[PDB]
Amino acid sequence: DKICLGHHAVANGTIVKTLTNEQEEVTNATETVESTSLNRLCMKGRNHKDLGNCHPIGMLIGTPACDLHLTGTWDTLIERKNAIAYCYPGATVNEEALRQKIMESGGISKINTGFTYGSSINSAGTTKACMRNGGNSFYAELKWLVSKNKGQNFPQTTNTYRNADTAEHLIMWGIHHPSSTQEKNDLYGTQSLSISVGSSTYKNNFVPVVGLSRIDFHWTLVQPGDKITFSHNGGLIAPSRVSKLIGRGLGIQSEAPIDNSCESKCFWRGGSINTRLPFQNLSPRTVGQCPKYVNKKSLMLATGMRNVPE
Amino acid sequence: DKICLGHHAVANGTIVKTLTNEQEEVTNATETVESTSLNRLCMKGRNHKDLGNCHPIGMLIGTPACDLHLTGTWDTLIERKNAIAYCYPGATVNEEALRQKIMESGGISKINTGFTYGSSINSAGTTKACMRNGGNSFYAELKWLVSKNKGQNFPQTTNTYRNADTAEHLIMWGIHHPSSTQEKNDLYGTQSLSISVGSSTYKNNFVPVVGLSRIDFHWTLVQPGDKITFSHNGGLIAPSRVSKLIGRGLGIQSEAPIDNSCESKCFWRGGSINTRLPFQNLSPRTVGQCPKYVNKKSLMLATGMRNVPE
Amino acid sequence: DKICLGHHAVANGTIVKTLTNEQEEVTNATETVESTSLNRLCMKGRNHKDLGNCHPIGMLIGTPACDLHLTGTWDTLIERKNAIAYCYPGATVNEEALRQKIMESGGISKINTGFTYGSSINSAGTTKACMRNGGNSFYAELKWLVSKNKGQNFPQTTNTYRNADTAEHLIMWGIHHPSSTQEKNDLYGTQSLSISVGSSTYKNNFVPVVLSRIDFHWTLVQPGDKITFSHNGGLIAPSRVSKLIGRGLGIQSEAPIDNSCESKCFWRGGSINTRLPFQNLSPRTVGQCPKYVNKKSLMLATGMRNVPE
Amino acid sequence: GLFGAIAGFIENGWEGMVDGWYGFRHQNAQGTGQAADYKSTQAAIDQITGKLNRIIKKTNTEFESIESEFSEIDHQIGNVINWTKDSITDIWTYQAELLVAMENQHTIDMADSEMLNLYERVRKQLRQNAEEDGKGCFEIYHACDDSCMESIRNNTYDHSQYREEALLNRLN
Amino acid sequence: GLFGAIAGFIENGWEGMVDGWYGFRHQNAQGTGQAADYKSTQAAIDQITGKLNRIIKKTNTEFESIESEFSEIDHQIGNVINWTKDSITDIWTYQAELLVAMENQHTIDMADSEMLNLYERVRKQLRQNAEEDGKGCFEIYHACDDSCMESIRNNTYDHSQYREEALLNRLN
Amino acid sequence: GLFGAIAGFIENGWEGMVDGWYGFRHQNAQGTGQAADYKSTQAAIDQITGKLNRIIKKTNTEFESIESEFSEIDHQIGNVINWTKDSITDIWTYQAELLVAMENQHTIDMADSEMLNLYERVRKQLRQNAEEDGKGCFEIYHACDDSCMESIRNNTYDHSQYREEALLNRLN
Ligand SMILES: CC(=O)N[C@H]1[C@H]([C@H](O)[C@H](O)CO)O[C@@](O[C@@H]2[C@@H](O)[C@H](O)O[C@H](CO)[C@@H]2O)(C(=O)O)C[C@@H]1O
Ligand SMILES: CC(=O)N[C@H]1[C@H]([C@H](O)[C@H](O)CO)O[C@@](O[C@@H]2[C@@H](O)[C@H](O)O[C@H](CO)[C@@H]2O)(C(=O)O)C[C@@H]1O
Ligand SMILES: *[C@@H]1O[C@H](CO)[C@@H](O[C@@H]2O[C@H](CO)[C@@H](O)[C@H](O)[C@H]2NC(C)=O)[C@H](O)[C@H]1NC(C)=O
Ligand SMILES: CC(=O)N[C@H]1[C@H]([C@H](O)[C@H](O)CO)O[C@@](O)(C(=O)O)C[C@@H]1O
Ligand SMILES: *[C@@H]1O[C@H](CO)[C@@H](O)[C@H](O)[C@H]1NC(C)=O
Ligand SMILES: *[C@@H]1O[C@H](CO)[C@@H](O)[C@H](O)[C@H]1NC(C)=O
Ligand SMILES: [Ca+2]
Repeated sequence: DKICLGHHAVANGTIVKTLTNEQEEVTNATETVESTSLNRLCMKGRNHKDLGNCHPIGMLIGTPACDLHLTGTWDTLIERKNAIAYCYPGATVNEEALRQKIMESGGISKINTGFTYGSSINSAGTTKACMRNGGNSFYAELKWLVSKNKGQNFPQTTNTYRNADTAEHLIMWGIHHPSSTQEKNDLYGTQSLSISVGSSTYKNNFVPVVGLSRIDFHWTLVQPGDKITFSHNGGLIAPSRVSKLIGRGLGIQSEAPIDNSCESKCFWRGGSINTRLPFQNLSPRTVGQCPKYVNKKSLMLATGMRNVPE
Repeated sequence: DKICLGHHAVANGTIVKTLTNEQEEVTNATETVESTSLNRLCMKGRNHKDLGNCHPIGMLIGTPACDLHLTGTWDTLIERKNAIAYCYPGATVNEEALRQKIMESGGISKINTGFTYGSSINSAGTTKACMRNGGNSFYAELKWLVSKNKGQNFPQTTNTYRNADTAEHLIMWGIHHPSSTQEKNDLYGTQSLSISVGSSTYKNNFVPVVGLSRIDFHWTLVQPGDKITFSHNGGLIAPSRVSKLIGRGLGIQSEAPIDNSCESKCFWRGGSINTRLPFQNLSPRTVGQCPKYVNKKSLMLATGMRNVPE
Repeated sequence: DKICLGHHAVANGTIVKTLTNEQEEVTNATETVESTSLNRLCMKGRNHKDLGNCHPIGMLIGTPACDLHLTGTWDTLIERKNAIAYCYPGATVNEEALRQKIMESGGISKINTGFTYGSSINSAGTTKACMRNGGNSFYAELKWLVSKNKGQNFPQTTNTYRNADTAEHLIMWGIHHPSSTQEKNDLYGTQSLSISVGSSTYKNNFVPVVLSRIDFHWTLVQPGDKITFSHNGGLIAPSRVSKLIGRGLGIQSEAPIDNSCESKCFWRGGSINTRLPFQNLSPRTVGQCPKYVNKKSLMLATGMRNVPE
Repeated sequence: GLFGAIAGFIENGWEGMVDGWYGFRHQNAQGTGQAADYKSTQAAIDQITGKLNRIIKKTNTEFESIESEFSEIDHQIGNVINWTKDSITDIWTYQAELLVAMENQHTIDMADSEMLNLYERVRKQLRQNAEEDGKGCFEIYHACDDSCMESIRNNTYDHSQYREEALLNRLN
Repeated sequence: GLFGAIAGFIENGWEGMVDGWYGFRHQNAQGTGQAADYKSTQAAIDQITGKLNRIIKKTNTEFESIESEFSEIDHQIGNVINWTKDSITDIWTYQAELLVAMENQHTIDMADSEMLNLYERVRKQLRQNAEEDGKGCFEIYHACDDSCMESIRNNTYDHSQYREEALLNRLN
Repeated sequence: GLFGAIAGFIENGWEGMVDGWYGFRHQNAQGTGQAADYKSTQAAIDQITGKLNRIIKKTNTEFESIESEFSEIDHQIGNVINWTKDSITDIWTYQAELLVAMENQHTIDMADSEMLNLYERVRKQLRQNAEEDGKGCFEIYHACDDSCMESIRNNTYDHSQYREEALLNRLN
């Protein structure tokens, strides 16, 4: 009479690595590194904004492509490739610092600056490069200031905006750099041009060059209580409304389509990552609450004993 | 008849985490993450310098509040909240970079520039903002250069410091940006103002622009055997002495009361961290020889067997 | 009768550290931290380049000290102490960024810009700070543009380079900042001086300052894109542009080269040949290296407890 | 392995036993049987479940972008970010490879230990009524029917009831 | 447990044993007693002291300030500091959780092994004079008085003195 | 140790045994001998070779310089790099200490268990023909010549061939 002790086995066992053995067969194992992702942005439970054709800077200056994104609140802002920031030739100074600041935010709201100009100054300047509703137009949040009569000198004028919202406001203005001298003389006259921007925080001077044209943008933060003074005699593209960035939000840069029928907390250029697994080998560049990137195709965790068949 | 073997136990055990069980009861256990903190800056065996309400930048330019810290040596340098750097309103260019250099240093020594000005110039321009000894004053290491005659314009001037030392020297200077043109004409006359600063490793022009006015500071590093030339004709706030930072030392930013009767190696905003444990729960921002910051309230290390009570 | 089971032992065992005991004796052990280094740059199987006197930036602008290193290919680039970038006084804006970019490349080739100037411009401006072949000279890949008659106004001129290649090109130029107004007027005339550089990618304006120096600036030009220089005195215009080729490892060391030895890890002091996982020579290393640790020794047990007789 | 049972004195596993990890196979006059042991099986499963709960997890730390996907960044700070990310990756790759290798070694040896603890428990039950054959089985020196076998598995075997019959058969 | 004694065949600990970690309890005609084992207790304690001496440490590296407490710093590099500090903090939290979990497992199993080694040492010196009851006790088959009980505890018990009484008792 | 053989019930090692890690020493009428066990020696060596193959490794990640040797780096970037590098060096120093400490603990206890497993293999093979003396030897109660001693080492000792003789001598 005999009683035997023993353990189970399986026909096909999986190979795992131990401290002492690279080829160790076990009854069962499970993967710890994820190597597949959804080719889609999973936005369920997220007040999100897909900018599409709009570039984040364009939503502060009011580019035609950004008309639907001048204002809003969000917890997720999604930027796309080849997005339009400028309808008229030019670029913003300290550009990347601004884009980061907007993509970090959780919403945007406009506050009207209010200031007006003299009767000799035309503040309704438009262009064929910046189309809106069929006809010519301009950056919605700024005004192109030119002389009302062609050739007449642009008046020496001083505009000032005070901050009274208990929170810092982002203000943007542009400087026109004419193509030829005749163009410069047509808009602002023969006089020597000089634009001064002055606050407690910010202080700088700008001068148009001569060499169709372009408009460079500049920006700074006006603190609560403090004023900012613009004195100018032609060349300034002055703001109509300043901006207020609200709170905090998750910026995503991706080409993948949106999907509002599922949830995720981790994103990369190619989509979302929905795994419960601790590690991942899709990309080192990820955003949100993610599994950590590793240089490994697979790491098998044994969930069963050593397999000793037949 | 019988001899039995057994182990000790307790009534009230403690829970610890293992590889295979999040709630495993053991006879005894000790903490590895420090929760408490001493809110006293322990400075025994340390040649330190508490600035008080003196800002690190202030001791280079010579603020009234920084009268007891113009020259000295130290291994530690404590900085406090709301510490005044500038008595006269304004701000230094590249301000945060400069503050780092001073906090990392282990001393400060001064060298006379040896500037002297003609009969027309008055290098003793006091102010109502900067006041020491119950009367109107100015930055100790700088001189406000103005015309002695009120109507007469400021003469063309050239001053040249030479670094005779083997170490690099820190030289600072201010630029007066006047409030009104009536004030500009009173101090420096009707003439067009232009300040040029020139050395082997620095070139920059500084044109002034137009309750009180403001003085924005600038700075650079004069290398050994090199000369720095200040050419100007009204507006320049020239230095009377330059600075040399000595050695290296620990820059602490805190607000806690100082204490010389105890020793410590790790510091943060709220105080000093004295503990033999490896991990710490107080702050990610610390300085010195510190325990490592972890996102954990408690990690109990088992110092006894499994508790199997009766 | 008796049969006894037992294990081996040695007279001289080695001390190792366990989780539970700092002074544990075992029969054998082996070192995991590499403590020694070859005081040599091991360049076997590497198409290398020793710059010697030449600084990496000097290869692009073309200092006399870099005449042998203006063009070439390599998988490893070696830079030395007190290397010469500039013959004339001045510096490059974003200098370190440009240095690192060259020290990642696997070569440099040059392409002619083809720039031409009117009869009233002297394109062959030389200097005594930049000596080459006895007489006065200037940076080989640039040209100092001045007025041909002293005092005359430098004419408004436009030069545009197009990238005809399928890879990006690196273009450099200099902006001369004169010593005094006398010098400014004699070289570039009485007029005000603006220099504009513009492309799809890049746009900037430069205004000379008034002892003497040539500060440098640079940008990349993408395939098919044009970069235009609009100037009237002040521009140190490029006569050639640079294309950085492939990839390679950049080394900064004073140590001598040895072509019989091979290595994948380097540092200031030399090379690190070791199969060991850790290392205590330097944290500043380059290539495929063991991880730096603050420890002199770590012994890995390769045997049981030593319990001698 | 460490405890010398699985891939040790037990020559191989049983593909036939699908209802548990560890168990019994007996032979008597009546014939043969098989039965899984719940206690030891569940101890091995619960410990492995415990590992999965700790290991199959992520941190709740929010990470925002620093590399721009579409626009470019300064070449110096780009290399500082590339150096930092590669250093952190090499750490996580190392820690991941170490973790799994350490845990697998522990899982294999733990499963071996539960096998031995069952074997030792049965050896002490049987006391002087049986002898070890060296291959994981006990040769019981008295007629042990299915109910006697059931009590060995259920841990209700009284050695006193069969002792006098056993010692007679053992000594011969 | 791995070695299968503590929370194993030994059903529970003794709260009345304050003078040590492991020990003995006897039962003879003279009465009942309790006594701690010094060598096995201190072997366990010295192993735990070693863990504490290694773990309860910090690095001697001096770290300086890179984030300002009372002022702002560049947004681009301040983000890189935040990413880096969060990444490093994740590693140290993971290593702390892993260290403590691993050590706790080893401590618990080490302590279990020291219980088993004392049980096996007693088993072998008792030789054929006793038998195991399966609950951590040895049923001795001869009149073992308090002096005989101390010889077992102190490892000076000679089995051949009591062998002939035991072999008679056990066989009938 | 964990398994109680090496630095446990076996009093010490044998410097005379140069041809293996584990082995036998016999005593009979013919005289004395010594022989090393291949299988248990090779089991321990193979496992240690595996550790060395895993640990004696560098990452193949190609790193570049981010601090100039012959030039002053920007002060803000340099402080961050110095903070980062020192944090990375504290992690790897900590990992390298814990790796080696953890692995040395395993190597010792692994070799301890291979001894015990050999000892247990012999115990079960001898069965009721021998008794343990408590210090790693088996007192064999029958005439065991050099071929009989050979058969124990080679794992071909038949217990039933000598069982009748041995029980008579054990009971006596
Ligand atoms: C505010 C303003 O002056 N707007 C003009 C605009 C600008 O003058 C120009 O963009 C500055 O460079 O130019 C607009 O179109 C112009 C034509 O009407 C003109 O015949 O030719 C010009 C070029 O030589 C120019 O294209 C435009 O951009 O739409 C007209 C607009 O009112
Ligand atoms: C392109 C050109 O003008 N080259 C000049 C050069 C420059 O004008 C000068 O370095 C700009 O600062 O100057 C050279 O030498 C000059 C002497 O000939 C003169 O006597 O003194 C000058 C200083 O005031 C200057 O040193 C030179 O550097 O070689 C002559 C060169 O053709
Ligand atoms: C930082 O690393 C990334 C890759 O990990 C580099 O980006 C790659 O650059 C090469 C040019 O040699 C391109 O062919 C690849 O398409 C790029 N890959 C990605 C994913 O962008 C980048 O150049 C590195 N940074 C620096 C400053 O060298
Ligand atoms: C050197 C000098 O003239 N100092 C005078 C200044 C300056 O005129 C203005 O600050 C210039 O902006 O004005 C004061 O009222 C002041 O604020 O202290 C009095 C002071 O005597
Ligand atoms: C870095 O983190 C701190 C603390 O969470 C936060 O206040 C700060 O805004 C962050 N810095 C940047 C530049 O986003
Ligand atoms: C970084 O560390 C090195 C070596 O310890 C030191 O020489 C250097 O001054 C440090 N850098 C800064 C910017 O403090
Ligand atoms: Ca790179």
